[PDB]
Amino acid sequence: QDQEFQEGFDGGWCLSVHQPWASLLVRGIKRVEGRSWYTPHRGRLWIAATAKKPSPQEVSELQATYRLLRGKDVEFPNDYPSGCLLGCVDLIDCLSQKQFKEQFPDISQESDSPFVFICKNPQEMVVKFPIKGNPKIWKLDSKIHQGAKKGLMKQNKAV
Repeated sequence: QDQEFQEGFDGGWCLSVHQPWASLLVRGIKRVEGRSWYTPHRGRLWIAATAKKPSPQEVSELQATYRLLRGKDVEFPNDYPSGCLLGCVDLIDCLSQKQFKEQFPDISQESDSPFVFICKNPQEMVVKFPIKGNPKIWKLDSKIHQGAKKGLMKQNKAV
């Protein structure tokens, strides 16, 4: 077998996430994503922002929460664009609450969900591609994926 080997390939898979959480994921400010379902997916996972347009107050209050969770001096993006492919993370593991609490006791407070997607290596594209989303973890159009792999990434500052 070769589990680590197969997961190292980028299969062009995507998760749709509402703003403001979507941009927080590709910036590394949000480092776990909770869901009520279990995924066997491991490795590269592209992040698309849905069509939702959060209000300025919603963004402001979520920023205040992530400052409390991550540190008072954490910096945030000026824009949380809707309806586009933002970048990617690497999905390291999909943990139950029990596993998340014992493996990550200092940060388990960051997700209360039945399953917790452990995200590493956040990358944000400079050019973001308009895209329609789908449920769960879904397959990017091949041409979109090809463009995303070629696309210039920002060197974001560490959180």
